[PDB]
Amino acid sequence: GAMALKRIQKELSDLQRDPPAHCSAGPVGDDLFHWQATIMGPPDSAYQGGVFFLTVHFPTDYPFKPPKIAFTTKIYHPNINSNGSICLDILRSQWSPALTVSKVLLSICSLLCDPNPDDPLVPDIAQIYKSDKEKYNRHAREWTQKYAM
Amino acid sequence: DKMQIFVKKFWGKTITLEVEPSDTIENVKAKIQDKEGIPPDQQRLIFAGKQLEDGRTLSDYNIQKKFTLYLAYG
Repeated sequence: GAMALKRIQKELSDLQRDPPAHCSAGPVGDDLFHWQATIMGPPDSAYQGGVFFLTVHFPTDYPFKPPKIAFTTKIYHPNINSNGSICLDILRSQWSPALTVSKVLLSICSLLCDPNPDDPLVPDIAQIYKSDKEKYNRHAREWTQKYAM
Repeated sequence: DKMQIFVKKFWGKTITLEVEPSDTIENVKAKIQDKEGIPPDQQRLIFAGKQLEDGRTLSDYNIQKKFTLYLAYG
């Protein structure tokens, strides 16, 4: 995956030269194909103040196949399950080689600000987001304080 | 001996600090409190996706001139 490696090195370098405001990321160890990333809950959302860790596993065909991105921090959300798996189209069918890990992480932040109740990876939480925002925001706030702060 | 690093607040602006490689992460938090008034126990410092431990030094993390840390405060 040398061409994948060259592109991973470029994304890494771009993060250093122009640090984005929504994420911090880098290799876990000496293997550029495995990263750890940190995002914070978007401002004025139920996840505000929380730090959420994610793993990023690049494929050898990168950037022509998406990276495997999963939450390691526990989070209350209809599109993220207890295994940290994320239901997000750009990580599956809508991936594009013009996308970067940084752009994907910003989309995940956008998904925290506006969950998608029509892709219920956790049906119960999706029903509550539709039914009762107050209850949803309470549970999402509590899991943030419990697991992400 | 002294050097400059950047601290990027999540969803926020960039702080500049003058530090030494021997400064602890806790020292850095105290410096952030000097400039911003944020108490250390509400700060978490991040580098390249990893949370920095309060007792270690910038040297231990090989953090050098003009590197950028991230500050989570809540």
